[PDB]
Amino acid sequence: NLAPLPPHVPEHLVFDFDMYNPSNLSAGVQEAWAVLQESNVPDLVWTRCNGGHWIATRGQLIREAYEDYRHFSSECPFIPREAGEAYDFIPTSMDPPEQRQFRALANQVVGMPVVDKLENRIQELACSLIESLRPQGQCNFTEDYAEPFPIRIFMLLAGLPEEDIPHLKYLTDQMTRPDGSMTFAEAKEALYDYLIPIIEQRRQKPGTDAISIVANGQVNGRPITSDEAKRMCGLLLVGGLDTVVNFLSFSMEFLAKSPEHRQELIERPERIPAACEELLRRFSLVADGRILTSDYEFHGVQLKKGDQILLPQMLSGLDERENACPMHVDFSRQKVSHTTFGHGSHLCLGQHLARREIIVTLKEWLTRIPDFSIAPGAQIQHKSGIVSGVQALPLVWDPATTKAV
Ligand code: HEM
Ligand SMILES: CC1(C)[C@H]2CC[C@]1(C)CC2
Repeated sequence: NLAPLPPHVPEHLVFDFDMYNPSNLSAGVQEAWAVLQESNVPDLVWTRCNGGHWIATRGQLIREAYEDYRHFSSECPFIPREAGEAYDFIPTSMDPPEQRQFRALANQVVGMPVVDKLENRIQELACSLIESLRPQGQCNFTEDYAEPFPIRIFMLLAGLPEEDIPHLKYLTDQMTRPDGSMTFAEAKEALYDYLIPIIEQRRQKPGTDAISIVANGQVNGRPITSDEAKRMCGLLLVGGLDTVVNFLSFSMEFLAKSPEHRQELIERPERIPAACEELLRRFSLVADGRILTSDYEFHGVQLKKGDQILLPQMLSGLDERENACPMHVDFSRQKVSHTTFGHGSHLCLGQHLARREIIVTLKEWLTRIPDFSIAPGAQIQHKSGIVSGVQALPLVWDPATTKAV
């Protein structure tokens, strides 16, 4: 379903990319998207899918657009429009200077100092899940570790019941990798139905959890409204549940296929941080956009007020102008260039959390299970969307090569 080309779109800039179902998904999600960076694709293209929208293809342009909130607004950050429209998360659907107060608050909940406080638990949980798997010689990494790990840590941070995981996870999924089962607004309303009562309760009888801290916060000298808290937490949930989960699967899928990369980390552990960055560049997985507030000529292309443009954070670090041999993993690149956690005023607040979770997993898994691979005759399927994913990751290993710690 291709929408008729708008009058202002030069036909030579058309390139029908479907962000939800790119062409050679078989090859991998990042490979599927990287087709946008082949020599035959202009820097800025218009696609007819998903109702019609611009896509910037190069790191240079993604960053500029992200810096420029005057022209590129976060008011409608998701494609298709109805989703971007229904989208009312904070601080994500806001521009500076308004955005800045809400951010300062979310920072209170997820920033560095929270991570540092939670460090021991993160380690405790990782060690426990891993040790628990070790003797089996086989898992479903996606259901077995990648979901539980990040998700339990969040449920802990938020002070919410683990029991709610399945329901929540479904709703969060519908948002980033729409199934067709429920529309964005519906999905938004259900999560919101979840949260409302919860917020009500923590406004009355505050705890020490993230939700209590948000429900009772100050923004611009005055108190946050019930709607504002619902809208902040809503975001906290989607980042909590859906980002780290997918990243780990990509990373582990790669590790499973590359013995020499594993060994490298085993023997020269001082490289883990460097490797974490490189993996963040290569298996980048978020693609959102902005809305043109007005008519604006950008790198010689005329954008019309109201036009949406996808600025794939995934793409920057995959761009050959930014990283020589992009599709190659090299733990010792001089410079790892990416915008995995975004760029501009919306830079990921949960970055410190994400990094800490990634580093622990690598260190801890490799410690106990140094040698592993993908299950014979398993065909790994990636999924595309706002947040890209892995459907399932069947791993196998020989117990006898594992190390109890
Ligand atoms: C692999 C991990 C993650 C990746 C790749 C990631 C990616 C991103 C991206 C690309 C943005 C900017 C979106 C925009 O500019 O439209 C963002 C913002 C955000 N993320 Fe992260 N995210 C990750 C983990 C997390 C975690 C663990 C949390 C906390 C629960 C979270 C919470 C946030 C918040 C609150 C914002 C918005 C900040 C603002 O608008 O000022 N993210 N993230
Ligand atoms: C990954 C994201 C793009 C960041 C802002 C919206 C989202 C879908 C959750 C956290």
